[PDB]
Amino acid sequence: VQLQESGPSLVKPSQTLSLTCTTSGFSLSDKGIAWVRQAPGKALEWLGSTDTTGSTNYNPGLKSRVIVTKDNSKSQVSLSLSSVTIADSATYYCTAVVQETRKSTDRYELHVDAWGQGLLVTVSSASTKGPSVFPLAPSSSGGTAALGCLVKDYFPEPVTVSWNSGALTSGVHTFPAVLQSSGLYSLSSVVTVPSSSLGTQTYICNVNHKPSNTKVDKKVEPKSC
Amino acid sequence: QAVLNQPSSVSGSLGQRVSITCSGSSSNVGNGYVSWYQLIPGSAPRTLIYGDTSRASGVPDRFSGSRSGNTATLTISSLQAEDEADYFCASAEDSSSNAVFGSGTTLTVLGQPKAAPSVTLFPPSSEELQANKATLVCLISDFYPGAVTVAWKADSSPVKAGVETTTPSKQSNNKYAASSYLSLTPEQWKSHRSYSCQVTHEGSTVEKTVAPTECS
Repeated sequence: VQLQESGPSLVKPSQTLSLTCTTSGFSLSDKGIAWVRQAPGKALEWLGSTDTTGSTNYNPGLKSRVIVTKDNSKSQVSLSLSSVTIADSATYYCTAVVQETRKSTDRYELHVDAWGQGLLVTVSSASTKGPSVFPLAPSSSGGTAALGCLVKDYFPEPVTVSWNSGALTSGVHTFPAVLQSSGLYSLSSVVTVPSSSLGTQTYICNVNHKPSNTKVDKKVEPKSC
Repeated sequence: QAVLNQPSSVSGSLGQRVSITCSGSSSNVGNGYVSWYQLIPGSAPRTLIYGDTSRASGVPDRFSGSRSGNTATLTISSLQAEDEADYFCASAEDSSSNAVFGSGTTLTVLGQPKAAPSVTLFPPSSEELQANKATLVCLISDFYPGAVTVAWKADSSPVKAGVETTTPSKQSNNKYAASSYLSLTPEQWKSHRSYSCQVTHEGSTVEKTVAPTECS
């Protein structure tokens, strides 16, 4: 029931991309696990599974670059993708698959039963850079006020933003990032709250940029002047 | 990588029926056991159909699959707003350990009400200005259809330099969001009486204005 991907968000060209899928809620020894990736706006691409059948290289690009293994002692399935290029930038999904030969003429049965959330991997030589975080103060509206946090000039994706350590979820809207000509990303998260609460409620945005081990807690408050 | 052939886009109106095709050779689609997946932005892909015609657990009956030779079809009846998504087919090829996916078909559901964008505009923070930088942040939400154009004004004059605007993206309520950032020097920011972010949607322009005299 759980397929948790982990691994680096950034890898340099010519290096090996190593991801891990930690499974839970079923017997790993008795289920196929496969890696599927998707580049933005492109077709899903099969990488490999824990159970290979036949004997052919049905993909010149992935010809002998993929290794998938199972570590039953850790309930983990690994992916190794060697000699990466920028073309290997994509979201990588851990999946649970059904693989059968049904037959008499052999017909091949393969479908994904469950999908992980996916892990974004950027292939680039650029160094990681943590964001600068700035408060977006609520101004002077139907009884509600909008406050937010600007998460400026980071690389690579992704960034996560929570409010009040996860206690505040209603009215939160985190916007997809813009990509600037500098190659750095910026995004904003806004929370809509009752105007009356501004004098009795503290609002803190929790920004986490894993690739740079950057964690910032920024208090957002009305400003006077 | 081999790819199965799908139309780039399909459309159907609310309450009506739409068909999405998946075409391949006798060695993939022609072997049967085509599967279908629904990709909604921000969510994990969802399996809808496997084995040509079998519905995955949790999938209502108005999602149905069929196959005629080397073309398989996903049919969605009683279309609703939440059906807007990208739909991908798949099948094994030559072995049960090798899958080929389609290129994906984006479904637009017609007949939905137009929704005008809501705009929130933030001036540069005092912290950023202290860092000798200035960013105006224009946040645009709750619009449908998913296309806007953004224009920035300094007082009443157009600003072209320093503007970066995102593509529109689906929210969780079937509407779209976007953001636009104007980068200025602190000197430029303070040298004007106001800046405006003007968002045009389906021929109607909504705006917000900020001024350097406001507290931030």
